[PDB]
Amino acid sequence: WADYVLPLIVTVPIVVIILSVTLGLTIGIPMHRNKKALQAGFDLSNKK
Amino acid sequence: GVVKKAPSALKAANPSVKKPAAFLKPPVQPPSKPEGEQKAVEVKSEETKS
Repeated sequence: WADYVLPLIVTVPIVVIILSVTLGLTIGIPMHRNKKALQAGFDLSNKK
Repeated sequence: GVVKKAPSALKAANPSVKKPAAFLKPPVQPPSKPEGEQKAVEVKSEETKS
């Protein structure tokens, strides 16, 4: 082992970035949809 | 709608009351069904299959 410290400094931040972006998209995409659904639901309630 | 027909029937049953010149302007036709299309806002929950 032990040769890998310099690539670990490259690789760790990249994985974190990928995982963070994915987490952002996975939470972010439904939050926008929830907002729209909530609005639509209230709009429909008001109409009814 | 069945009671409005009861005085007229009585008036009709006593022909001696000289129809008060009701100035019965014809019932102005029930306003035609508000044609407001309740477009049921189909909230299509598009299940974005992440």
